[PDB]
Parts: sequence; structure tokens; C-alpha cells
Amino acid sequence: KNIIIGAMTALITPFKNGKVDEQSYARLIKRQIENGIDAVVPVGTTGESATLTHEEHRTCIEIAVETCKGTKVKVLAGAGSNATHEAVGLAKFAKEHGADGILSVAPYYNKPTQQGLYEHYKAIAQSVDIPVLLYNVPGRTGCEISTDTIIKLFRDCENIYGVKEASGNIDKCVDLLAHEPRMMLISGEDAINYPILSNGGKGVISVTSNLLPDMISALTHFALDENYKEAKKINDELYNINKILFCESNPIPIKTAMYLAGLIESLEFRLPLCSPSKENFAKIEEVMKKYKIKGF
Amino acid sequence: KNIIIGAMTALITPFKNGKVDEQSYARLIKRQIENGIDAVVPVGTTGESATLTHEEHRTCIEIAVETCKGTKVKVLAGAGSNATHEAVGLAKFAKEHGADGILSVAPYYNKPTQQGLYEHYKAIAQSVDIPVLLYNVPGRTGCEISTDTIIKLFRDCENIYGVKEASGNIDKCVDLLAHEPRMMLISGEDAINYPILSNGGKGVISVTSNLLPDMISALTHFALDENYKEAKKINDELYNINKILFCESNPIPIKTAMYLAGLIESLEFRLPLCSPSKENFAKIEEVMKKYKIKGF
Amino acid sequence: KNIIIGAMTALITPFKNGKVDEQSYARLIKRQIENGIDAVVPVGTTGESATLTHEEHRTCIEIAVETCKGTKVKVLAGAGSNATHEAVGLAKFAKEHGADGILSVAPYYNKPTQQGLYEHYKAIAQSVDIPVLLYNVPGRTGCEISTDTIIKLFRDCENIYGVKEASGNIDKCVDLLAHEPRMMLISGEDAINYPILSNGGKGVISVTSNLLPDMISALTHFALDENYKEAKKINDELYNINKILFCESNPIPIKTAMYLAGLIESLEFRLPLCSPSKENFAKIEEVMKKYKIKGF
Amino acid sequence: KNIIIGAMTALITPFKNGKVDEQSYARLIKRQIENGIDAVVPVGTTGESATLTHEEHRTCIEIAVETCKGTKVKVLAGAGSNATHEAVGLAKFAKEHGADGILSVAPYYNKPTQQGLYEHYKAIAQSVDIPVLLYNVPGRTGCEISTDTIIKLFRDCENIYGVKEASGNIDKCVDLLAHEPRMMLISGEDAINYPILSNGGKGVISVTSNLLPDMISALTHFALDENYKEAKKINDELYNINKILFCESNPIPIKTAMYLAGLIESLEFRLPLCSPSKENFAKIEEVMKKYKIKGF
Ligand SMILES: N[C@@H](CCCC[NH3+])C(=O)O
Ligand SMILES: N[C@@H](CCCC[NH3+])C(=O)O
Ligand SMILES: N[C@@H](CCCC[NH3+])C(=O)O
Ligand SMILES: N[C@@H](CCCC[NH3+])C(=O)O
Ligand SMILES: [Mg+2]
Ligand SMILES: [Mg+2]
Ligand SMILES: [Mg+2]
Ligand SMILES: [Mg+2]
Ligand SMILES: [Mg+2]
Ligand SMILES: [Mg+2]
Repeated sequence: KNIIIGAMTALITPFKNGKVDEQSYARLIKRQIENGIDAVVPVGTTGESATLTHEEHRTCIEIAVETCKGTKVKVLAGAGSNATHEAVGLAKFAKEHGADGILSVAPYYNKPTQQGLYEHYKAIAQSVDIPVLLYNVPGRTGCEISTDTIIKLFRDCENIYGVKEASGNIDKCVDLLAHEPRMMLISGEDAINYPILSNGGKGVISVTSNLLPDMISALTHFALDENYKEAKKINDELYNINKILFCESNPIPIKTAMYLAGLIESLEFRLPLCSPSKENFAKIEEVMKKYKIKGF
Repeated sequence: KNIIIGAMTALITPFKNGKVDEQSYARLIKRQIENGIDAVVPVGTTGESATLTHEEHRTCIEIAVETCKGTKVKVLAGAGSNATHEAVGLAKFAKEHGADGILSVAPYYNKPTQQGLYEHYKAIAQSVDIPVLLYNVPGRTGCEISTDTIIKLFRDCENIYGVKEASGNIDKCVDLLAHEPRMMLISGEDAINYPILSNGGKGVISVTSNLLPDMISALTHFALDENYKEAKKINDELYNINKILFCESNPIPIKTAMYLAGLIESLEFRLPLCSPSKENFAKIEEVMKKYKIKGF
Repeated sequence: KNIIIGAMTALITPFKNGKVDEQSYARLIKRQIENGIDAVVPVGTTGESATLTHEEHRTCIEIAVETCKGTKVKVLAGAGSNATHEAVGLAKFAKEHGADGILSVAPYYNKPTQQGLYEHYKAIAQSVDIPVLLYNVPGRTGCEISTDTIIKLFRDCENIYGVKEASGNIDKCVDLLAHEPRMMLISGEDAINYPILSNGGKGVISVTSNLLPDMISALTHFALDENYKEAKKINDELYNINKILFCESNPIPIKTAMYLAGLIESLEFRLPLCSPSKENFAKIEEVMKKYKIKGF
Repeated sequence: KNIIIGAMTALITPFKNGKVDEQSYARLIKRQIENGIDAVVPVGTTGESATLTHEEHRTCIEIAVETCKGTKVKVLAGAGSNATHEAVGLAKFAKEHGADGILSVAPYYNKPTQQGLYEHYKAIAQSVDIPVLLYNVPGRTGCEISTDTIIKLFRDCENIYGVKEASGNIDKCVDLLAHEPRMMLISGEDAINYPILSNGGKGVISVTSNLLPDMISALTHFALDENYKEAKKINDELYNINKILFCESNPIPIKTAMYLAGLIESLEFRLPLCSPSKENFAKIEEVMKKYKIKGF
């Protein structure tokens, strides 16, 4: 199986005057490459995939591909949709335009059954010849890819190689790797990066790495090298920021933090996402001063 | 305030050969008209809004508007989206093409904050001059429109006149109508249609009415006439079908029931939606036998 | 079946110097009688059954029976336990000492299966010949008496005549009375007393009635007389106090309110229950100011 | 601080003719001693704490103490109660009768606030001078001891040295050990023993160890020696049995397994607990075949 593992970042999508700041987007990606990151995920949940047009979605995939060219950093392009024809369209674009693989979030809002999720992902996996990483985040989609469905998709489709798990369910992560230890389990929840990696997980898709890419890189690589003491220490070190980055719905805190660190020009979202409250704004500012944030 | 209340149907969207069966859609709508319905909701959750293109979405709004011409039946067009610019575009389309009002689902997947939900809906309400009904279904979206937010939107925007509640939270329906008795509370959960109407609710947006439009019509109108004994009697008879129509994710059962009743030619969904299991297929078939289903 | 319905109060148990204030207990019950209450529930959840000894538990049943003799007020004695031999002992004591019936909470902590719940209650019901009311409050017991189990127990044992439902599940309340309309559904959740009564519920076991017995009785009797407009009016008026009485875990707010009204000597609980926070103390004090509180 | 860590067993309580089989209790304890166990927990949740009288509860503590003398196996006596005067009484008994420490479950049913839980445990901790391990199991108690409360209790009371977590919340386990790394975090959830130990947890109080004490012992020790690859392998091997032992409410499956293994004479159980369903009886039987079960 072909895979994409290691320390990965769910890139924020900077806006300026309501448009994707394409120069700042590329700038942020090269900052990730320079700080030990193994792969970048354009237009995931953290990249405000919901409010980008299909054209902007595609633009941000191409920028990631262009900026990572000439390096060892892979591109795992966000390609999910709650409509299978929409997800297939995104997957074929990412293949044809040079992405190393795709991330595909479980369909949100329309709650497909497990049988529907299987056919959804099998159509996607058969749409391309590049690795496909499932992405389960039931708190946002309203659905769960059961362990049995994940395992069936891994075993039945050649290019489905693992799942990015954002469920806060360490039992499921044991369940997955005890019954199918060949899969690539990916942490989609920063606070429990170390526990998931300690159990055989092979990488992270991080929100915190937007702000602290070097710390997430070191954590992941220590862990993959089985230096569990140093991986755990950084994970414990990062707990406060890992949780404060979810005082409000992601990516509202991380974009506030990137703005507070001077890494993006304007604290702009697309509705219905918005600025945080002034209280959470101050709480984000207060957790940040305790960490050293790399610039460009 | 202008309002759209009474017995309403979240229309299934019949497809045929992967395309919207526009002839069957029109037939099904007039079947609702023939059976006492006060309103139709094109392309809600039950109409598989997620898997229709923006074109198809717009086509189904126009067909509903066209089919209701010459009758009292209003069109409450599904116009929700998790992207505010998409929701405004759909709202403006529904206004310009003759819809009587719009339904606007709470943004799914990206779970905006309460402040974000407020600004999301205020942009929608100010984009048009026709009534807007909020739609809260936290089980599918991942977010909740709090009671205060609903009440603030009702009081701050002229055309926001109520909410379609699909939360199974009779506490919240008391909260809403106790603090703002002028709002139009709409039941979005068939099994508890009568309790919501019993507490001052002014209508339903029904899944069951697709199959039994006459019974949901009678139930709602009895309740509005304060014949609570008869409204409860119908609510109690329909419990079995009201619940089995959610054996699997709506609209998989209701489309299965319509197919088994010979009301749609094809048992068609768009992926990631699918046929139900054979066991649930038979369980739907067996609940139907205790109800008399109207034809065309 | 013999039944105990109407407006009922889950009596607080006042303490003085760590002991049951037996004189205040009788005074409070007599005050309930004077304000239209149909039955009182000694030593329910609101009566701190967990922290009373078995003899103090038995003393409060005896006072309730004695204080209610010669009046309209029935005694529905709390007799539940998570140990069946304990629940049987309490039930037989209540029978032997003149209680008109018993309430019996679903076993807490040890989460018995549905078959265990049937055998638990069948043992209780066969131990006595007085009415037995089930009590479902899963947020505190960790288990739920399923709808099928309640109905089976209602149909298989003569003296099991209904359930006190404190689950916030109006769907379940429709489920119960649609399949078994002969049972006595009792509201155990003050905020939604009216919706439960509107659907055929036949009484309440109220926490709020400790403070405002006149309003809760009147609400119940309006509803039972099918004056749904006045029943709903009181339910809506009472929402703020009904909810503020759960800012902290019942019976901490109601005892705070009773103390604030000059209805009990001191604000004493038994550990692990404690006085509320300074915030919730002031919030309770101020919601009370909007209601008229009856004296002795 | 004095501590009790390592591999520990929540002992089942065998019954015979409705009575505690005290000879079987001693044999079962000695089987644990001979299979690498570091501690035994008499009358925990798995010991049917709820349905034992206070006298039998005390009998089983003394049997555990007597059987472990002359060995290194410590006794961590179950001493919890939802009444503080009851919990203090048990703690004083265990201290006076030679127990090495006490486990004390969070109060069930009566849902104390965080302030009450603090005072509940502080009263317990000051009643004795032997180690006290908190026990958080919100699925059974209806309350949770927050991370802040646990940390306050550990730092403020000398003999409170850790917590047995049965919450399925690996985030909370990172939270606990990142902010207070001196505490002894103990796994109370067999399926995720290794992840909790992987993050700095220092032991388990296991249900599976009743049946497979050697494997749970080996896992624990490997993990404590930071041999995570052998600990994880055992944890993965044990997953199927670790979950099947909760197909029904613990301790119904483990007692079924012990009976099927010929380690107890009768499948007793004290109401409201009951023998499992026929199917689940067969499912547990089946799962057992994949493990080598030690005799006496
Ligand atoms: N708002 C829609 C369309 C997104 C367009 C491309 N990401 C969705 O969330 O699926
Ligand atoms: N699948 C996308 C686009 C749907 C467009 C028409 N409803 C969504 O669910 O938001
Ligand atoms: N605290 C124990 C004993 C209560 C005995 C009198 N209510 C329990 O809640 O079961
Ligand atoms: N069944 C009651 C009494 C048990 C007392 C002895 N453990 C309870 O669990 O609280
Ligand atoms: Mg290395
Ligand atoms: Mg989030
Ligand atoms: Mg198409
Ligand atoms: Mg909509
Ligand atoms: Mg347990
Ligand atoms: Mg060693």
C-alpha cells in the first residue's frame, strides 16, 4: 500500500477582502515545510472547506502542490463532500493536478448508513489511483464510520490506507489496530496525539501545527522513533494550547492565534464562521505567550 | 409578521436514472394538494438537498411553485446551506421565482457559534422580503440554534417568523414559546407532532405526510381547531409508522415506503444514500399494512 | 387497577442539627394539603433518600401517613432501591404502615438489564397489594426502564399502574400511552408538566410544588379538566423557576428556595450534597421574586 | 505519598443459595495472588457493592485482608457510597481491619456538585490515614469528578493519591497527568488499559483479570517497564474478551465467564442483577475459547 504518514497540518485558509489570500497561503505552507512537517492538508475542516467555492477549493489544492514541489513534503488534498458525485469530482481533480493523496471526510448532514458509507468511499477510491485517507469526525458530520466499515474499505479497496480519527474514542483506536494492524491510523485530535501514536498510530493531521509546526513535528517524529518519553512531554506541554484552540469551533481559535502571532494579515472568516468572543480572544492570547511561536 | 403555518410536507425528491424525475415530482406534489396539505417544502433534508446540484435544487423549487399555482398551497422552499453566500443565493432565487417563503437549515459540519448563526440568518433575512423559517436539527448538523438566538432573530429580523424544530426536546419548545409566544413553532419530528402542536405549535413540516398526507393534514387541523382529543388520536395511530420511517436515515425509509406503495417508479437515492437493509425493508413493509395509503 | 394520580409533591426533607426536622416535615406536608395537592411523596430523590438511614427513611413515611390521615391527601411513599431486597423491605414497610402506594426508582449504579428490571419490580409488586408506580430517571440511575419493560410490567402485575417519567423524552411519553393507554403516566420533570399532561399523562410528582404548591396543583387540575389553555399558561409562567431549580442538582436549589422563603429553619443538607454556589444562590433568590410564595 | 499501584483485580463476589460463598471468595483471591496480581479490590462495582449488606461488605473486606497476609498483594478495599456518612464508616472499617488502602466510587444517584464531591472525599480522606483512590465512573453514577476536583483533592489531602478512571475519555487522562503528573492514574476500563498506562498511568483495576489474571498482570508490568510493544500486544490480544465482558452490564458477563470456566460453582447474582441472555451466554462462551484460562 502507498501511504502518507508523519506530522501533517490541516492548513488554515487565509482570507483578505473576502477572497483567498493566495500569497499568504503559499507563505504559510513553506513555513510548515521549514519546520519539519511531512505533509499538508489543503481545505480540510480547518481550511473552511464548507464556504470555499469548488473553484477556490481547487485553487488551494494547486497552491499546496506548487509550494511543496521540490521538497519531501507530500500533499494530502481535502476532497470530501456529503455528495458522492461531489467527492468523486474533488478526488479526480486532486489526482490530475499532482496531489500525493486525498483526505475525504465522512458525509455530513445527510447521514448515510454504513452500507452507504462503503459505497461512497468505494466510488471515491475507484475514482483515482492515489492513496485515500478516511476522515471520521462524528461531532461535525452526524455520522460515524464504524470500525467494521473502515476495516472493510481498507481490505476491499487498494488505495484506502487508513483513517484520520477525530472522535476522542481511544477504544475505537485500539479496536481498529487490534483487528487491522496494517492500517495507518491518523490523529485528528491534537490533545490526544501521543496516546494515538503510542498505540501504533503513524501520524497526525494537526490544527495546532498551524501555529507550532516544529513542536508537532518533534512530537510525531519522537513518537514514530518510539521515544515515548519525549513525545509524551511535548504532548503534555501542548495540552493547554491544544484545548484552547477549541474554546470555540475550529478553526476560529487557530485563525485568531495565527493572527495574534502576526502570521496572517487579517482575522477574517467566511460566514457563518466569525471572530471569537472578546473573552475567548483574551484566553487564546493568554495561552499563546507561554509557547514560542516561529515566524516566517 | 407574514407566516406560513399548518400541515406541510418535506417532499421526497423522486429521481429516475440518476436524474430528477420532474414529472413524478409534479404528480407527488399535487397528491399532497389533494389531501389537505397547507404547504410544501421542496428540497429539505428529506428531499436530499445535499446531493442535488444547485441547478436541480432550483429546478425543484420552480416545479413546486408551478404545481401549487391555482391553489391555496404555499411553497416554503428549502434554501439552507452551511455557507452563508450559498444560503443567500438560494433565498434570492426562491424570492425571485415565486416561493412564498424559505426554510433555512442551520449550517451543518462547520458548527458556527451562536454569534455566527445570528449573522448567518440576518444576512439571509435581509437578502429577501419573504418569510424565513429557521430549522434546527442538531443531530444532522452538529450545531444547535439556542433559544436566545432564535428569539433574537425573531425580534431583530422582520421576516424571521419561527423555527422548524427537529430536536426531540420538548423542554426547548416550552422555553421558546414561553419566552416569545409570538413565534411560529413548527414540528420537524412526526412522532411528537401532537405534543408540539398541543403546546402552541402552529404546524408541522412532515416526513410522514409524503406517504399519509391526509392523516397529517387531519392531525394538524384538528390541533389548530383545538380539538386536542382527535389530534392526539391520530398522533397515537401514526406512532408506529412515524418511528419506523426512521429505522434508517431519513429519507431512506420514506422513499422505500413510497416505492412499496407504488407512489414512485424507482427505489432511487443518490450516494451516499442507498437502499435499506433487507430486514428494515421488510419492517417498513409490515408497518405500512396497518395504514390506508392514498393514491394519486 | 387502583391508582394514585393528580398533583403530587416530592417532599424535601428538612434537617436541623443533622437530624430530620420531624416537626418541620409535618408542617410542610400540611401546607401542601392546604394548597390543593392530591398526594405527597416522602423520601423521593427530592427527599435525599440516599443519605437518610433506613430508619429515618421509615420515619418520614410514618409522618406523611399520620399527617395525611383524615384529609384528601394520599401518601405515595418513596420505596426504591438499587438492591431488590432493600426495595422489597421498604415496600412492605410502606404497606404495613398505611401508605396508599409506593414510588420505586429504577436501580441506580449497578445498571441492571431489562430482564433484571422486570424481575426487580415483579418482586416488589408481589411483596405488597397497594399501587406501585415505576420511576424512570436515567440521568441519575444510569439505566432506563424501556418502554416495552414498563408496559410488560404494567400488564403482568396488577398493582403496577404507571410510571413517573423523568427522562426529558416526550417521544417516549407518546410511545407509552399510544401502545398502553391505560397506564398512569406521571410527570417527573416540572418544566414539561403540561406537554406530558396534554398527551394523556394523569399527574405530576413535582419538585417546584414544594415552593409553589398552589400553582402546580392548579396546573395539573386545569390539564386533567382539559383546560389546556390555562394549564399551558401556568406551565409557561413557571418555566423560569422550573429551570432555575436545576441550576444545581435537585434538591439543592429547592431547599435553597424553601429556606429563602422562610419555609425551613436552615439550609442544611447531608453530604455529599451541599449549599449552592454564591452565583446560584442569588439566581434562585431572584427568580423567586417573580412568583408569589404561599405561607403556612 | 504511599500508593497502591500495579495490576489489580476488582473481585467478583460469588454467591451460593443467596449467601456470600466465603470459601469460594478466598480461593478466588488466592488464585489472583498466584497469578502476578498486585492488589485485589473487594466489593467494587464488579463485586456487586450495591446488593451486599453493610455486614457482608465488611465480611468480604476482611477475607481479602486475611487471604493476602504474608504476600506482597495489597488490599484496596471498596469503600464507596453515595452517602458520606456511609462512605466514612466503610473507610474507617477498612483502616481498622488491616486494609492497605481504599477505593471510593463517586456518589451515584444523588449527583453531588463539584464542591460536594470535594467535601465528600475530604471527609473520607481525613477519617483515616491509609491511601485513598478516587473512582470516577460517570456512566454508572450520573456525575463526574472533574479534572480540577481530582487535582484539588490530590494536592489538598495527604492520602488521596490517584484516581481509577472508567470514563472512556483519554483526553481527560492526558489532562490529569499533564497538569498533575504526581498522581497515580489507574485504568478502570480493560479495553484501553495500555493507552492509559502508555500515558503515565501506573496500574489497572481490571475486570478481565478475574478470568485472565496472568495476562492482565503481564500487560501491566510490561507497560510499567516501558515495554510498550509487549504491553500493546497483550492489550490487542485481550480486546475481544475485554469488550465481550460488557455485552451486558458488568459483572453479569465476567461472572458468566467465571462460571463457564468452572471457577465458581453457581451462576448466581443478586437481583436486580440476573443471568445473561441465551445469546450473550453463547457469545461469552465463544469468545472464551480464544484464551487460555488458568485453574486453581
Ligand atoms: N457548502 C458545501 C459546498 C462546498 C464547496 C466545496 N468545498 C459543502 O460544505 O459541502
Ligand atoms: N453537497 C453540498 C452542496 C449542495 C447544493 C444544493 N443543495 C451541501 O450539502 O451543502
Ligand atoms: N445510600 C444508600 C442507602 C439508602 C438507604 C435509605 N434510603 C442508597 O442510596 O441506596
Ligand atoms: N444498595 C445500597 C446499599 C449498599 C450498602 C453496602 N455497600 C447502595 O448501593 O448504596
Ligand atoms: Mg530517528
Ligand atoms: Mg471543533
Ligand atoms: Mg450530477
Ligand atoms: Mg433548508
Ligand atoms: Mg466498572
Ligand atoms: Mg522490570
